[PDB]
Amino acid sequence: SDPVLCFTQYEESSGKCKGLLGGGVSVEDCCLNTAFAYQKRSGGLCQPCRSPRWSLWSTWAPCSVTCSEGSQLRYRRCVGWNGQCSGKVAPGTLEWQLQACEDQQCCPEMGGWSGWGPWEPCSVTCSKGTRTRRRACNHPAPKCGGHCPGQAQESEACDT
Amino acid sequence: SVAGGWGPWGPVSPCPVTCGLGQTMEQRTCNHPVPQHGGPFCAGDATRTHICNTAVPCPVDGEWDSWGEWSPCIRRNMKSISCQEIPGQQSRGRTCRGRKFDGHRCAGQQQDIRHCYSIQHCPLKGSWSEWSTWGLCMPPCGPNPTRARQRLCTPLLPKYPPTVSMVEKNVTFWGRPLPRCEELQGQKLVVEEKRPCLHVPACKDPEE
Ligand SMILES: *[C@@H]1O[C@H](CO)[C@@H](O[C@@H]2O[C@H](CO)[C@@H](O)[C@H](O)[C@H]2NC(C)=O)[C@H](O)[C@H]1NC(C)=O
Ligand SMILES: *[C@@H]1O[C@@H](C)[C@@H](O)[C@@H](O[C@@H]2O[C@H](CO)[C@@H](O)[C@H](O)[C@H]2O)[C@@H]1O
Ligand SMILES: *[C@@H]1O[C@@H](C)[C@@H](O)[C@@H](O[C@@H]2O[C@H](CO)[C@@H](O)[C@H](O)[C@H]2O)[C@@H]1O
Ligand SMILES: *[C@H]1O[C@H](CO)[C@@H](O)[C@H](O)[C@@H]1O
Ligand SMILES: *[C@H]1O[C@H](CO)[C@@H](O)[C@H](O)[C@@H]1O
Ligand SMILES: *[C@H]1O[C@H](CO)[C@@H](O)[C@H](O)[C@@H]1O
Ligand SMILES: *[C@H]1O[C@H](CO)[C@@H](O)[C@H](O)[C@@H]1O
Ligand SMILES: *[C@H]1O[C@H](CO)[C@@H](O)[C@H](O)[C@@H]1O
Ligand SMILES: *[C@H]1O[C@H](CO)[C@@H](O)[C@H](O)[C@@H]1O
Ligand SMILES: *[C@H]1O[C@H](CO)[C@@H](O)[C@H](O)[C@@H]1O
Ligand SMILES: *[C@H]1O[C@H](CO)[C@@H](O)[C@H](O)[C@@H]1O
Ligand SMILES: *[C@H]1O[C@H](CO)[C@@H](O)[C@H](O)[C@@H]1O
Ligand SMILES: *[C@H]1O[C@H](CO)[C@@H](O)[C@H](O)[C@@H]1O
Ligand SMILES: *[C@@H]1O[C@@H](C)[C@@H](O)[C@@H](O)[C@@H]1O
Repeated sequence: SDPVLCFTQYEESSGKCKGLLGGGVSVEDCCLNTAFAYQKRSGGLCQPCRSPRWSLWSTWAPCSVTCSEGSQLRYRRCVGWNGQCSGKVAPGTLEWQLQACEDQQCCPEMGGWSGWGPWEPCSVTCSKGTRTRRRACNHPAPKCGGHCPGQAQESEACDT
Repeated sequence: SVAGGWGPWGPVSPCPVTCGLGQTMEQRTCNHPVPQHGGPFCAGDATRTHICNTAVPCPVDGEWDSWGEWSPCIRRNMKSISCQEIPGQQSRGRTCRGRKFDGHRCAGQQQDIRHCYSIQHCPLKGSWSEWSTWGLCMPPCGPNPTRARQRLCTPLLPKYPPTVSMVEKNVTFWGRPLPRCEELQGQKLVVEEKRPCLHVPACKDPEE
């Protein structure tokens, strides 16, 4: 007596529940017609009332690291209601596949600074401006995109 | 004087299905009590859509289970045909599962039959394959996922006819031959590379 949403059909291709009859029924009552399907919660996994068969393999989950060699999972599901799928495996049980993966061959290495350059000027048409200075990672130049820690510019005032 | 009240929800039609659940209407009447002398009528709907349960199971047609494995390749009045250009036969079966409450039996063949050549235990000349692609990481949810690729001593199959007759039917090789290669990296049959799968994610039910 755990109310489910009862559907009039199962779309084989998609594995989607279609034609909601409604709620407040047990799976037992829903599945009196083996042509029907149910959801235990609104929007989630559609189970057909016929005999248990393997669902479609899911989409590969994204790679566990964005820079290096990682791995990624996918699954398929025991979906049905009266029996078992392959072996002695009852429904709502997942089979898993784990695959190696890589987003990039390289990982970003960090940079080092060189030494501040000579200063620029302010404004002479009239008075009170700003003055800046510069540098670059001419030291340990960053390897794979990377970044130097801190700032490349630097400001100041000059009354002229 | 007397404010109306709704009586109990009741059916309006017989449930329109002979098995399982259907979609009907239930109605109720403002007569519990009936309004009197200017007292208000009942608020809300006198009608609603309802699921009706027959509590009766529908027939369930049987369904073929998956084909089993091919039986050994053999010819009727011969101890053996293996490593010989002699067509045999083999069969595989399936069971009609789940037929219930006067449902239909499964249609078509319970047995599947084909012509074969037996190369079971037959020594053949081989050559080494190039590396397979890396297999899956095994076990995929277990403690120490490792993936593998192999080079195999693949066998050179005899140039036998694809077909046969009884005065044309397809003939398929069956059986695990014993291919003969030059030794590669100390192996006669299989050379394997393994490596650990990295940054392995814990696999947790995507329905919480
Ligand atoms: C023998 O096996 C062959 C495949 O090796 C089958 O040939 C195919 O036949 C179907 C007709 O149902 C065609 O759609 C395909 O194009 C054929 N394959 C080809 C040309 O590569 C054949 O059905 C089998 N049976 C017999 C009696 O020959
Ligand atoms: C995902 O995007 C990549 C392009 C990198 O920027 C990744 O950053 C790096 O992650 C690895 C390990 O996964 C480490 O070396 C550092 O955490 C970081 O530089 C990013 O996570
Ligand atoms: C009425 O009597 C029942 C015992 C069955 O014989 C019914 O057949 C079933 O009809 C329902 C809808 O009423 C369908 O979902 C089923 O596919 C069918 O087997 C009969 O109508
Ligand atoms: C996953 O298994 C194979 C492909 O790897 C197919 O039978 C199908 O794509 C399934 O979902
Ligand atoms: C340059 O910036 C600071 C030092 O000014 C440090 O984060 C590091 O030395 C970097 O190369
Ligand atoms: C610039 O700032 C000062 C010198 O201008 C130093 O801390 C360092 O050399 C940096 O490059
Ligand atoms: C009937 O409808 C509701 C109860 O379901 C209330 O508005 C009131 O009891 C009315 O009689
Ligand atoms: C009809 O509906 C429910 C019971 O199905 C209650 O609101 C009440 O019993 C009403 O008469
Ligand atoms: C047996 O026949 C083939 C597999 O060889 C498929 O059509 C199906 O799996 C059936 O059970
Ligand atoms: C029989 O046919 C081949 C074996 O030669 C495979 O596809 C499978 O084992 C089937 O049972
Ligand atoms: C095994 O396979 C052939 C010889 O049988 C070669 O191509 C290969 O190098 C290895 O010796
Ligand atoms: C496997 O090793 C490399 C490719 O990874 C090549 O030498 C050759 O393809 C072999 O099969
Ligand atoms: C295994 O390693 C990678 C794929 O992860 C490729 O170099 C190749 O596909 C190989 O089989
Ligand atoms: C130079 O001249 C004065 C008068 C203004 O035009 C300023 O904005 C400018 O810096």
